[PDB]
Formats: sequence, C-alpha cells, structure tokens
Amino acid sequence: GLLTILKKMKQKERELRLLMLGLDNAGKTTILKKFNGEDIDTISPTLGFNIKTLEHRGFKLNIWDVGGQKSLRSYWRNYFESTDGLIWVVDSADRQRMQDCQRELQSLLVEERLAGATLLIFANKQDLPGALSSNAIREVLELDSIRSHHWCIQGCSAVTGENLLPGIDWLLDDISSRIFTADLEHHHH
Amino acid sequence: SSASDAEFDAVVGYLEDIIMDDEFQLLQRNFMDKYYLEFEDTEENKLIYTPIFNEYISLVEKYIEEQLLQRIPEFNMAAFTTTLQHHKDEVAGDIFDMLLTFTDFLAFKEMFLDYRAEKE
Ligand SMILES: Nc1nc2c(ncn2[C@@H]2O[C@H](COP(=O)(O)OP(=O)(O)OP(=O)(O)O)[C@@H](O)[C@H]2O)c(=O)[nH]1
Ligand SMILES: [Mg+2]
Repeated sequence: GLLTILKKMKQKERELRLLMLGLDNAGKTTILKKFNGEDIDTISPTLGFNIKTLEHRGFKLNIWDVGGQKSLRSYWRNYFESTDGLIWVVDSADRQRMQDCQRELQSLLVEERLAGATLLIFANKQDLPGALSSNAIREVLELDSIRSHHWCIQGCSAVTGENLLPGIDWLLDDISSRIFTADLEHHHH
Repeated sequence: SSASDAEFDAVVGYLEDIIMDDEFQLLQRNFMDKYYLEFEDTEENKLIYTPIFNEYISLVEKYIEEQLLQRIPEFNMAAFTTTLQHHKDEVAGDIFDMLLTFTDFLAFKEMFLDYRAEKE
C-alpha cells in the first residue's frame, strides 16, 4: 500500500538493486563472496538468499543471491520486485543441464516484474577443462534473438575472480545510460 | 497553501504522532512476539523471511490508516495516497524517510534479531 509506493517514488538515485539467479552450483554465492573479497572456502549451497550491500563506481549495489535449487525456483519471483539488473550465472562446464538453463532463462525474460532489468550472463567455471566456449553458450540459451532486454555475455572464473569486474562494469554503463535517458526525456517534457 | 494542503499537513502531523507512540511498539512487539523462534542469526536469509516481511508491511500501513481515521474521520487513504503520490512534493521531508524505514529489509532483520536475543 502506502509504504510500498512511497519507497518506489522517493527511491535512492544511485542505489541499484541487483538480482542474481541461475541453476544450482553455478557459482552465484561464490561470485558475491569473491567480490567483497570474502572467503569462498566455506560456501555451502544456499537454500535461502544472501544480500550483500556494496559500493562501486559511485553506486551502492544491493545484490540479492537466491538459492538455485530446483525446488526453490518457484519462490524466485518474490524477489523480482524492483530489480534494476538481472545477473544470470551459468555453470559453463555442466553442459548436460545447459538445456535446462535455456528454459528457466526464457521464462524469466517474460516476467514483467523484471521487464526493465539489464541482463548480464555469467559463463562461470571457465577455469575448468570441460567448460564450454561463451559462443557455444550463446547459441545455447538462445541468447541472441531475444527482443526483450539489453544483454552481455561474460565468461569468467569465480575462484580466481577473473572477468567478474568487466561484467559488472558493463552492467552499470547500461543501467546508468538507461537512467541518463530518463532525466533527458523527463526535464525536456 | 491554501484549501486542502491543510488536510495533508494535518495528516503529516500524525505520521509523527502515530509512529512515535508507544502503542506502535506494542503491535510490533506482538507481531514479532510470534516468531522469535524463526529468525536465525546467520548472514543467509530464510526463504520464509520474505512472506513474514510482507505481512509486517501490510500490518504497519494497515494500522497507520485505521489510526489516521481514529482521529480524522472522513479520511480517505486512497485519496491521500494518489495526491501525495505526486501533487505535493512537500514530500521528501525528514518524515517519510522515517516511514520507508519499514521497507528496508536488513533494518527489519536486525531489529527482529534484537527481539529474539532479548527474550533469550
Ligand atoms: N572450478 C571452479 N569452481 C567454481 C567456480 N565458481 C564456483 N565454483 C564452485 O561451485 C560450487 C557451488 O558454488 P555456489 O556459490 O554455492 O553456487 P550457487 O549457484 O550459488 O549454488 P546455489 O546456492 O544452489 O544457487 C562450489 O563448490 C564452488 O567452489 C569457478 O569459477 N571455478
Ligand atoms: Mg548458492
């Protein structure tokens, strides 16, 4: 009612809401942790969700990581509300469930509660010998040919923390540039 | 002003009154007072915190409007909202900044953890 609308009207300008989703084991919680420089050597599969408030490039980023287990995916949309950017994390080594990765993503892109978020896809576990090439993950998931959202693919290793920044750095460029055109078209009308 | 810029400001008066009252502490105390149990002191949040959090918000604001008319009969929350929700950017005050504290989830989790800690 009131409080829900109030907050969405006087919402902070440089505060960004980031939702991290993707099949279990992918490495979502590994990314969050290995972003604040926390210890990855302790991560147990998440049954709930972690919120890691964190500043970067003038923004403060409220990042929600929700458990990716198959029996938890129904409750995923309790966190769709007010999402500024959607981080889809892929275990690029488990090619057997890549079929599944496509279905769950294509069902997210058409949610209308996420209709505005910018899509960042993390082709994680690139350090592994069995890891598929980003382009092979691109034709899989049918990443292109989606006229829904602005997107970018980023092959990364969450253990070494390689290519995690190039993705988040891009995400802001997109989100902020989307907010640029907000003010631009606002004041001129 | 002039004409029902009062109405609004006269409602603001209570968006201090009501929420600074020790009776607001009760309904909170009482609502929290039925899940001390189900609030673990870990950084990972339970999937069930969200449905409780939404019940919490729809109780705070459900109380706020049934209190605004215990003082201003002929008060319409839907009429108050709509107009307020734009045509008086006499919002922004150190007033609703208080009122959207309840939308902050981590501030809710922290104060909820303080309650289970207290009765243990
Ligand atoms: N080799 C390798 N392993 C990784 C990498 N990133 C994550 N892992 C491993 O993947 C496993 C799962 O990590 P999680 O962070 O729990 O993955 P998740 O997607 O959050 O799993 P859910 O909580 O079920 O959603 C862990 O054992 C990690 O060590 C990586 O970049 N390289
Ligand atoms: Mg996890």
